[PDB]
Amino acid sequence: QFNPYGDNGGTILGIAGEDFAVLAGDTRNITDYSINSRYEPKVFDCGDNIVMSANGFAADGDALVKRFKNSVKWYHFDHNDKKLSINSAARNIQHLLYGKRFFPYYVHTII
Amino acid sequence: DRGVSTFSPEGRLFQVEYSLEAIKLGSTAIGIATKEGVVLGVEKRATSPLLESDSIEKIVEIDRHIGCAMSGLTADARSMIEHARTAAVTHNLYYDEDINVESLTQSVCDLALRFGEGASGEERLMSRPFGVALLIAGHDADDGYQLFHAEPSGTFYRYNAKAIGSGSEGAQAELLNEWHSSLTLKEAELLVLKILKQVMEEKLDENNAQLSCITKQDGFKIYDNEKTAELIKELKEKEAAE
Amino acid sequence: FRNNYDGDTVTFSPTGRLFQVEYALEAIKQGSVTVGLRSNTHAVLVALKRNADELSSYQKKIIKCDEHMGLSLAGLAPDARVLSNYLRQQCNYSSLVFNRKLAVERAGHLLCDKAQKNTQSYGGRPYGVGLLIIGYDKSGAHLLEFQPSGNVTELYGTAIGARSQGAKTYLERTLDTFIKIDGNPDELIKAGVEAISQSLRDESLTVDNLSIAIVGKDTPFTIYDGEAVAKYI
Amino acid sequence: MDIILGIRVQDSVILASSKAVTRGISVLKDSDDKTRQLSPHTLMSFAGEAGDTVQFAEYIQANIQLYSIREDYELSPQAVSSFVRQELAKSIRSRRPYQVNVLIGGYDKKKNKPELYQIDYLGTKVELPYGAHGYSGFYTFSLLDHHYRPDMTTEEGLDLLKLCVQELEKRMPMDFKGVIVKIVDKDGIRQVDDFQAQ
Amino acid sequence: AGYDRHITIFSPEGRLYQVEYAFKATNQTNINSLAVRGKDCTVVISQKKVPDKLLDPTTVSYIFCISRTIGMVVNGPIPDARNAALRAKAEAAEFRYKYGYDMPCDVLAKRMANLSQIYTQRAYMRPLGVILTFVSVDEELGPSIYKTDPAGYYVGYKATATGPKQQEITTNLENHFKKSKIDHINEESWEKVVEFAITHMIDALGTEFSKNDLEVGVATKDKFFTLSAENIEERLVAIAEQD
Amino acid sequence: GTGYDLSNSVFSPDGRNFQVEYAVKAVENGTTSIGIKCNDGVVFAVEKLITSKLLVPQKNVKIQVVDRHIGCVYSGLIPDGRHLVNRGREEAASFKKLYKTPIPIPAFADRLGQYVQAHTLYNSVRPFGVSTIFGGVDKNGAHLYMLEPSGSYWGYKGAATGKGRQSAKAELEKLVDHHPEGLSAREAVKQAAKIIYLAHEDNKEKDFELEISWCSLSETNGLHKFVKGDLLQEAIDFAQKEIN
Amino acid sequence: GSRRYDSRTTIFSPEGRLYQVEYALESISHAGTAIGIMASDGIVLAAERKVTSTLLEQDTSTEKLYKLNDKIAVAVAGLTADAEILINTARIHAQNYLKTYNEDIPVEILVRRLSDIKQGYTQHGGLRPFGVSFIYAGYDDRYGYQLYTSNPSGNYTGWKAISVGANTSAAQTLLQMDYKDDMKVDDAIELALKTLSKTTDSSALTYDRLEFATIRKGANDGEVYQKIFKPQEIKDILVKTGIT
Amino acid sequence: GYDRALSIFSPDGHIFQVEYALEAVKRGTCAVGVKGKNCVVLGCERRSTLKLQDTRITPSKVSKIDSHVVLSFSGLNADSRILIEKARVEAQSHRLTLEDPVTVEYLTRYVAGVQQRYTQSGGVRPFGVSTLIAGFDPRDDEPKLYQTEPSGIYSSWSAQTIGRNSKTVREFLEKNYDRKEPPATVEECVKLTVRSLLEVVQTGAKNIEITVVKPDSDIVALSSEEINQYVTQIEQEKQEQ
Amino acid sequence: TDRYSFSLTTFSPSGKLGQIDYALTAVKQGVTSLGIKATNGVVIATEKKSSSPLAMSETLSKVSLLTPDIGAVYSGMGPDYRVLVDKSRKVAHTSYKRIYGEYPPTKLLVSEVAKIMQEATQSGGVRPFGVSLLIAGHDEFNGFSLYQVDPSGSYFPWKATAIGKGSVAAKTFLEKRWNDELELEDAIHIALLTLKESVEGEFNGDTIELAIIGDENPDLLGYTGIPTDKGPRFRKLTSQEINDRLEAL
Repeated sequence: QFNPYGDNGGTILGIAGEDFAVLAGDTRNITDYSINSRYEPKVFDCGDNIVMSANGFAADGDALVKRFKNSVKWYHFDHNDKKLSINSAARNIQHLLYGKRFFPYYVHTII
Repeated sequence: DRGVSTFSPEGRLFQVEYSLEAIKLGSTAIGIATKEGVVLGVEKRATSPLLESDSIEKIVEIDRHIGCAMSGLTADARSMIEHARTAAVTHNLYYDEDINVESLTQSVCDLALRFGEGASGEERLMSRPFGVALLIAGHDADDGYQLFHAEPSGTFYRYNAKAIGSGSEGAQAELLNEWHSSLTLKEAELLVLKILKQVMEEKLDENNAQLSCITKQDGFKIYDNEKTAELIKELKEKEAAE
Repeated sequence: FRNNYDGDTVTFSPTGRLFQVEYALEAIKQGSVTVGLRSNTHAVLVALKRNADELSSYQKKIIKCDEHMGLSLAGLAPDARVLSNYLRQQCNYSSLVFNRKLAVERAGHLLCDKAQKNTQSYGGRPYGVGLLIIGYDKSGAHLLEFQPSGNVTELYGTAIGARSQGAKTYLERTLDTFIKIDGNPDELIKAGVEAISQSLRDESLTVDNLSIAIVGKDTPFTIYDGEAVAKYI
Repeated sequence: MDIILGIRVQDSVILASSKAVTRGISVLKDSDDKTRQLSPHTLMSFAGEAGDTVQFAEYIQANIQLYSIREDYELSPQAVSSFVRQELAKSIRSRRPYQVNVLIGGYDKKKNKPELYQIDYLGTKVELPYGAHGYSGFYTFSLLDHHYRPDMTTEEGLDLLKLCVQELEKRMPMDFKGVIVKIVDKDGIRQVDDFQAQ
Repeated sequence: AGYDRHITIFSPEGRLYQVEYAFKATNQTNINSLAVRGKDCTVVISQKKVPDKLLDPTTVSYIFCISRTIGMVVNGPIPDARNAALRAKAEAAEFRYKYGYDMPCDVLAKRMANLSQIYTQRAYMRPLGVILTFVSVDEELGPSIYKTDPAGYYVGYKATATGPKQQEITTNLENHFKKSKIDHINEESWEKVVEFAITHMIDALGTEFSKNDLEVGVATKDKFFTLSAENIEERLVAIAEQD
Repeated sequence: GTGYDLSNSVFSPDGRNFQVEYAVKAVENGTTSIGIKCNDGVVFAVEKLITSKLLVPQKNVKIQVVDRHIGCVYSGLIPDGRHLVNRGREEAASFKKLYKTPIPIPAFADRLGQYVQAHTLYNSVRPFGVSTIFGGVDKNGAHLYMLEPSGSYWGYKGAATGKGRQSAKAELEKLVDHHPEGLSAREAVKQAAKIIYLAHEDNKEKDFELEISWCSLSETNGLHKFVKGDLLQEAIDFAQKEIN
Repeated sequence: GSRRYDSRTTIFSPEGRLYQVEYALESISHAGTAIGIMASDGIVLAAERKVTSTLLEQDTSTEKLYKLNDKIAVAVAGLTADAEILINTARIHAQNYLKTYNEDIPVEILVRRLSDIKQGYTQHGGLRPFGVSFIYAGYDDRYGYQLYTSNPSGNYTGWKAISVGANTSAAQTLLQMDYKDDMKVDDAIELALKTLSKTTDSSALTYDRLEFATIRKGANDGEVYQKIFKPQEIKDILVKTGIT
Repeated sequence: GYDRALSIFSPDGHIFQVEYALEAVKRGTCAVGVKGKNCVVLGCERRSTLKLQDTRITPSKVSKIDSHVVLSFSGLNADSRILIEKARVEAQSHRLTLEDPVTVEYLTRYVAGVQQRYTQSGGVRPFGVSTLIAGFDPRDDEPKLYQTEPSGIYSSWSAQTIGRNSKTVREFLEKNYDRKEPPATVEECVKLTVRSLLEVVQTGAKNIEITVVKPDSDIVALSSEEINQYVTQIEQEKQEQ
Repeated sequence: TDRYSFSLTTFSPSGKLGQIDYALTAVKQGVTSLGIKATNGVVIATEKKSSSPLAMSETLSKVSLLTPDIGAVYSGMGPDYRVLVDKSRKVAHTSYKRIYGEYPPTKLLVSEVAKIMQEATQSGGVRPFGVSLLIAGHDEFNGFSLYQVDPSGSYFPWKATAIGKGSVAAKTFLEKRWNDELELEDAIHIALLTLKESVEGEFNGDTIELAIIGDENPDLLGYTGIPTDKGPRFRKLTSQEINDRLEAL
């Protein structure tokens, strides 16, 4: 039977400082025992001074990052160019993920 | 007959204009914004002395930072308030923050055009426009204390001060002269009372008039009947002088 | 006369006219004035905003659609919201599904087809707003004029709203002067402000009254308001 | 499962129901009233699946209380039981059937007679002198088969329940934390508060 | 006191004016058509009027091949005519799929007649301004002619005619069958039957014909076909040698 | 009493649908447009009224393509024409999906035929305010069609509609008479340019822009393409030389 | 669209009445008369057929008296067709109640249901009301013998004696003159015939123009019995009172 | 289905269908309600165009919504049943989800909302009914009286009337009812109710029905004789003066 | 897209239902048809009004079999009748034969036909049927019966009746001649005599359609083998069979 999930490897890491915050991730993308790409960027600038990464199944990870980027865009349209505070982004991403509670995104996600 | 959403040769929507005439028959509502807070005031207009005047709720809370005053067919505003409240709380659930006074209004006005009798585009089921105007007043971090007027057409203008209802053109003439950029909240309190006293059919007191405001600090608050009476007493004594 | 024929949209007149569509076009004519123009490098929107009081706000006439595109309105403000918000979705669909900035010419074709449907089916009314759309895509600068009848036309410059005939006369004369303002934003805005004054007639244009939008080669669609337009007065 | 018992005497119906609610390895409550009052003279006790149990009872309660107001009248126990049966018999072939067993104990004011109905989750209704749901019946039925008489007073009926509860406290693995006992007679419904150490 | 003539509802006299005005519409194309039965064939004849020199004459046609076996001629505006054609073609194909034999001529007539009755009774559907003449050599009933109108009426015919000058063709055809004392055209070949149909058309219209003035469809055992301008020309040369 | 012209699907006592006739009035009110069928294809052309010097040249294209082999041009209410081509494109895509072959021209004609006709059957829709000229090359030759607001259509040797339909129809008739064997695609392009320039006499108050497209088996391989550059200018030059 | 032809059945007159309801009541006033009379020991239903021929069959015919239940029957005044639709939904409702509760439906509950269905066509839907008025005769163990009336406005009330259809004003005066609470069924039958006899639009009152029904409690059985009077039974009950 | 907008605006800002709905309320029989210190009393009139009815089985004009709140109406009887049923259901639904019976304010607000909905939905006319809703909030000893109308507006009254000649009886209540002191007794509260009805009703043995609601679900309907005693006394009050 | 969801038949101030009244006027213009009930059968007859001498009136059946024991004839609008015959035949299967395994009794099928005609009297966007039907039938527990069905949806049982063009004069002719002891052969004789007054043109087996509901026909069943299947009680008389009776007239 068809299995909709996969594991594309990788590892991400986030650390906050006093006035800064870093989000790291290896550029490697794999399937089983094969390397797909040695350079496939995994951490993205989403605008409003927010960086995001969704590690696990890259197909679910790209869908989510694409959906959050688009959410930021519409937040600007609907609320007169107001900045999306990082606390508001988190809550927004919670809703994005929980929307697929019964057919989940296989990602561990950091912002 | 002839269609509901139809254009006059003058280029206006019949039903919307007729609805505007229904708002003129409504009880007066007056908003004023300052840098200490926006203030709302309404005329109760009890049709019989047996009417328990405090059951006339023409001022409502949408959220701790957003209030609302009505005028016209007040029954129509029940679902409008419902949708204003929901949207405000849903925005909070979705973004862990307060909805913008601006974005809150825009959402209410989206309902305003949702009438018709046929299908082309996105489906909207409502038979007639609303027969009620709204004043929407509140505060946000971005644009401070704000006062909006939301008409059944779908448009909303931001106002420094606005009157709606029966004696609105008389009130608007007075508000034009009396408003400046550096009014204190108490000066805007007496103003609402003065302009109401003038355009009301009845002798204004704590029973046929209600006061409300909104500060950043204390949120949105409806004034109790004992507090309002003190300001009217304060007003009468200041009229006595000059 | 029209009586009996102005009925509703799905009715033709004996002469071959659609009066409901015509009455919609009339709502534009009584809306506030707004002007458009372009060279090869930039496209410029200039709208005069209309208040209801000196205690009211000058209600906004310029709406952003995508990073490279946007429009100005004249007539019913709710209807402009419906149409711009439709254009936002079509702009977004092209970005997401194809990774392609939606062409300005194709944007016009979609608004045309949307408006057309409201003029052929019973129950629905025509849109009561005219639109000026500026954009910069893969084929340079563009300006389009939208009519609620569905009629879309690409132009070098144009005007709609109250008293718009002065601006359209002036622009027709200025054709060879503005089309060659390449690589200079201000001098296309300057030409826009001089166009909008030909339709003034009544009042002096002020700091909290003028609206300006620009898009082009190295410039994303951005709107200027308040003290930011002070220099063009 | 929990203990749901019922016995019809001369002039009343007595319902005894276990006080325990257990989830996994913990007894969470020992004062659980496993009954609903459907009308002034009709009571229903219920046991079964965790959520379904109360939800169904309150759904029935509301429906009978709605009837009472609409007609300014109280339905007979027979009527009420026939309603409850139909409700269960519907759900049994639905996407997610109710998993609740019930006892209906009423007093027909029109007939001046007590009535006891046993209805299981499938919608099998049957009128009985005495009834039990779950594993309880495996002990009580034969005990009552022996000690039951149809002409007993309400006082004798309580003695007969006590003999069942003592039996179940001796031979069943679950500690069901005692019973709450309720009487349904001509004067309505009341609770025997001192059953614990009677 | 007005709207009973705009939609298909009864008037005080018990009439449906929309249906009546639809009959009027059938004569708008100003074309006459007729149909006749042979010994083992059925022929439809229709006038062909091409007023424009810019038109492609080979597309100007009011005869339709509904199936391998059924042919239909239409009096009335073409948009309605092609509406009825497509429906009939669809209905014939669907019949075959469901019932495993070809739809008989008289059944397709009934089905179309029933469909018209509906626009007669339901307000949102307008009647079609057309009269449909179905012809075939049915495998059970032999050569067959069946005709439906905007009223939802239909019946079989020994022969038929339709158009502005319908009455002149009908009484002409009746007079032939009184003298012959039989209900068909006693001839083996369909060629002579087509020749008969044109001859008795001219006689009742008083107007001569050339190859581009007419249109001829023929129904035989297991086939219905329409003649080319050249087959009609061949047929016209035969009748000229007769007189 | 009357009033048989107030609602779409209503017959008047003379058997007519007055709302459809009123639609024609919007067509006659429109810009003139033509079609010529040649010995291996079809040519399409349309007038474009230059209302202002502010109209960008070669940009407000009125001729539309269906699939890859059919071209359509219309007179009257432009937005209605577009809606009809959108339907056409869907109808063509539907055909080239069930059946592998690209949609035949007679086939495509009827598809528009039935759709337009459908808008004369109910009072809840309006008829189309366009006459449409369309055609192309298929499995057996070239085809040209013209479709009225009633849903009526026929095959044509030459077709014309709009403000200058009179002048055009007369010009075309001389071509049918004088060239019985057939006009060539190359010649029909030049000729079409003359017909538009001569049909402009009716609308001669404002200046115009010529637009020609063609579909030819041996000149475009049977695919609808526009006429640009050298051949477009050559055609204007030919029209200007026979207008003097 | 259709706006032009819409009667707007469910709206108010400037007065506050419902046009269609009022006109449906006017329709009923021309229908055959029906009468219900409640005695202490039963109920009587009687109906006048209106216009009838000699060649009309009366054997199979029961056009005005309908059995809803073992314990409830109705008299119909108005359109028979409209009435049968309502009778049939009411026959169903009774069986639903019996399936659900294992008890026969109380009379008012069935009456309220039918009155709500009638009220429906009065507030929404755009359809005409039912041109029907009902007299209900029935028994339940709550109120015993009950007699109800319901009209197109969806309104119902309870009666000791009542009439619907033609000449109700005249019939109501004659019943209000001769009714008393301690009546026996056989006295009520007599009253029913006597009333109809004076308000007939006919020359004389004959059996073939009449329909009769009683709802008694068996004076030996101890339970409720329904009786639809056969042609001969009416013929007999007519001689007893001396009308022949 | 059928969604024709029947409630629409007219040139001078009136919804004529809502307006005409009130005209049906004027036609309907009279209804009154006065609130004492510890009670609410509802009074209604019975017509007498035809008198040969059965009063036991014919629905009495005051309906019970829940065991603590009652509803009376003026207008079209058939419409009122639809409103009553809906309010009775919502009453049960509230007990189910909030675990507490409805307040009088809430139950009124719901009914008012239903009516308002019917004034801007397609294919429906507004209700030809105004209601008087009366009762006590759970665990509360303070009287509640509310009025709704076809427009969907609602408000609470010290005293109110609706229906035919409500103008005349409202006139009576405006000069008689004291806000300083309401009727302190349950007995003297009923007196004021019958008095106000006797203006419009005529000397009525029937014609007048009274229902008295006290706190904690104590609702009782008065008999013919109990009412008759008030009728016998009230008309003897005038003759002494 | 049908927006006609409102009634086209409504009440006028006088209480008339306009459209039903007008439907009855249409039936009045329609050709005369009749029904007569005998002790051992029923007979229904009408005139085949020729629309053209060229037309084949055999292909036009004014009489129809509904169930093997139930027949129908009409006056008024032919199209309306035809679709009603189709619906009635189907409803006899879907509402009765598929549930109970036998054909519906005459009163119930009539009841179902009436029901269909009622709906057109009330449903959104439709006009009533412009026909009156005469339905003759037989069922084990009711014997032979005859009902008239009107545009309103009302039905009445008749011993004998006529509808349409010359109903008034025909009803009067039947009253004079009908008794409760008539045999079937006699009922046919009367039927032909009544119809001769309505026909001005040709009166023969070809211009008259006539059917009966009588004894069971074993030769018309199509098969032998089931003793409890004895065949249809409905029979249409051939052109030849009518002419035989007209020679002794």
